[PDB]
Amino acid sequence: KFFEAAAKKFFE
Repeated sequence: KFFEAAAKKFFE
């Protein structure tokens, strides 16, 4: 299989 996960969070 192939699996990819990306998460991004930004707070002022």
